[PDB]
Amino acid sequence: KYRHEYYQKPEEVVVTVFAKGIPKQNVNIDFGEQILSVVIEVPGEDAYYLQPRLFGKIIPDKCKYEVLSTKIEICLAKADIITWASLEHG
Amino acid sequence: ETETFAFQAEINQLLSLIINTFYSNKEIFLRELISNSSDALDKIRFESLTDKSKLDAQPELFIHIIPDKATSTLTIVDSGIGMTKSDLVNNLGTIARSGTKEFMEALAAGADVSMIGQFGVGFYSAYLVAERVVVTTKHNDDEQYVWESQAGGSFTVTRDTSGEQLGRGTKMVLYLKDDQMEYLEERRIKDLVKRHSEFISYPISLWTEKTTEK
Ligand SMILES: Nc1ncnc2c1ncn2[C@@H]1O[C@H](COP(=O)(O)OP(=O)(O)O)[C@@H](O)[C@H]1O
Repeated sequence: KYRHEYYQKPEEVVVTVFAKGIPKQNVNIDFGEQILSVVIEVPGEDAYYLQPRLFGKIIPDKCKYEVLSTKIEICLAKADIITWASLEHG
Repeated sequence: ETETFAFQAEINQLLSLIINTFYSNKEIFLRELISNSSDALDKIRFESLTDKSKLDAQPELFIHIIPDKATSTLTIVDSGIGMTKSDLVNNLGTIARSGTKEFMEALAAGADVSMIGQFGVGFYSAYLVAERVVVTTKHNDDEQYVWESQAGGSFTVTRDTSGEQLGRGTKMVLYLKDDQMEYLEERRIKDLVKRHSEFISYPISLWTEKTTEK
């Protein structure tokens, strides 16, 4: 696939997808009150999906992301100032 | 650009204890660094058993110790696995591992600061002897970044542009406190290395001119 990690500040959560040289155009990212959806398009085979149901809730209009050549950074804006214990929610 | 994070509660307290109490056994900082640096080499080595191309960025596994008398900095560099930016933010200050609290309790219960390693916060031992630390690292999966802090309750991560690029790994620079000027001498360093690194299996070299030792 493609590796992902996350770190957090008290106000945002920052998901990194390590994807070298992804065209700005191939990344399709949408936000929900408690979901994130990352779908980078791979030319050969199936797309990459990172589509968790998020731990905490977020402010989708305040969410940003950035395609970067080594990685894709996604700044998720925490709805509540509360420390998440995982990216996802089991 | 740079981004700023504040040290997690627990770690601020620990960083205070470290940099504000006078401890005797400050010399184990070099042990903890040389170690944390071995551990890092192990990782990129294992990752390379099944992918010879992992070390392409920089094929030699090593540890270099570079004392600059002039700027008053001891600096350690490795060709270990390195840190991604995410790794920097997560390990060097944002997440407080369990040993952090445990350690401080133990400290006050009269344990010795040299145990700082066994409790999973070895890195910060650097502030025993340094007033400012500047970690610069490059991991295969990300670009080179620079972590810097003075233990003033926060730290910065910044993407490296101006800097000389490492193939892979990490360059910790310790801007030494006044009293701690002794860790710049070639004899002292050579001692300390021999004294604690009799289990670590990569070339440690001392670029206070040239060569490697035991
Ligand atoms: N020289 C280095 N190279 C790569 N990673 C490092 C280095 N120094 C520290 N780290 C990172 O910092 C983390 C914690 O370091 P430390 O405080 O010594 O605790 P420990 O030695 O128990 O992991 C490690 O998991 C490692 O990823």
